[PDB]
Amino acid sequence: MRSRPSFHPLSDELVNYVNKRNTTWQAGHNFYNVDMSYLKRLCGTFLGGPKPPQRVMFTEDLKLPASFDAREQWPQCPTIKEIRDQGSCGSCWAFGAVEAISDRICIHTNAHVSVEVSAEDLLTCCGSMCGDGCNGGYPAEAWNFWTRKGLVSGGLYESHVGCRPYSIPPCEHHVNGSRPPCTGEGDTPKCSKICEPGYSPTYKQDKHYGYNSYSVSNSEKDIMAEIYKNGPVEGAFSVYSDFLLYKSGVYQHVTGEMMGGHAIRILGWGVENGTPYWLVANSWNTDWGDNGFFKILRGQDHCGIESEVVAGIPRTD
Repeated sequence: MRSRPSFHPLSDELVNYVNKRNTTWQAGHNFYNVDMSYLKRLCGTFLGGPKPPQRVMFTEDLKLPASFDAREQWPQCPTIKEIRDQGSCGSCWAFGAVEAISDRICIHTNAHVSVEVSAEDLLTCCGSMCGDGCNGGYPAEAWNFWTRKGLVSGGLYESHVGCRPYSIPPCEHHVNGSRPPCTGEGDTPKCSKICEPGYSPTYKQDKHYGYNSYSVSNSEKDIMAEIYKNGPVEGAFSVYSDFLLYKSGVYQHVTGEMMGGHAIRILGWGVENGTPYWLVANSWNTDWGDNGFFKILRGQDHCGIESEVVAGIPRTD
C-alpha cells in the first residue's frame, strides 16, 4: 500500500472471533482503508466533568410499551429517521445534542416546525465552555449552550439547507482504496455568525433556544419514560474496538481495547431474541452497522449507556 505497517483498521481475527464466540450479535468490517487515528477521532465525547440538573420520572401508573421506535410514534418528524456523519471530527458530542434537539423541536412544537438544528454552529461557536471542538467535548454543555446561546439551523455537508450546514466532508471509510485512508486529522472550523447567502432569515433570527437542560436518571425505566413522553435523548457510552465492527443484532462488548468515549442518540427499545436493547442512532453515516442505527444491551448499564442521558425541552413560542 506504499505506506508503512501498523494501525491497519482491525484484524479479521477480531471479526471472526466475535463471531465464533456466538453472542447476541455478529460483526463485520464497516470501515475500509482508514488510519486508526480516524477510528479513535470518531470517539470524541469525554464522559465525566459536568451533569445538568436531574429528571425523576414519577413512575406510578404509566405502563410503557414492551418495545418502541421513536420514529414510528411520530412519523411527522423526519428528523428522527436521519443519520448524520461527522467527517474526521470528534464532534459526536455536538451531534447527539443537535439530532436529539432537532427531533424534540418538531415533537414539542406540536408536530409543527421540524428543523435541522446545526451541529456546525454548536461545534464552532460554543468554545472552551463545551470542551475542545473537533477533539472531544461534553454533551452537558452541549445542551447548556442551546439554552444559553441557542442554535441556528444547518443540514448536512453540501446539502444547501438552512443557515449553517456542516462544513466537514465525510471520509470515504465506507468502502474504498483508490484514495488514501482518510486519517482523523482535522481542525475545528471557525465560528461564523452568518447564514449561507440567499438564505433568509438572519443567523441571529435563526437561533432556536431551549428551555432547560437536565440529566436523566441512571435507571432504564426513567429513560424509557423520557424518550416516551418527550423524544429521543443524547447518551454516552464507552467504545471498544469490537463495537466498530457491528453489523447486526444486539451488541455486547466482547474484546478489544477502549477507542474512547462516544455520544449517541437513543430513540427506542425493544427485545430482540429475549435480549432487551436500546435503539441508538450513530453519527458515522448510513453505511455503518445497520443503515446507520445499532442496538446495545439495555438494562445492565452496558458500557455506560444508562449513565449519561442528558436532555431538555425546547422553548415554545
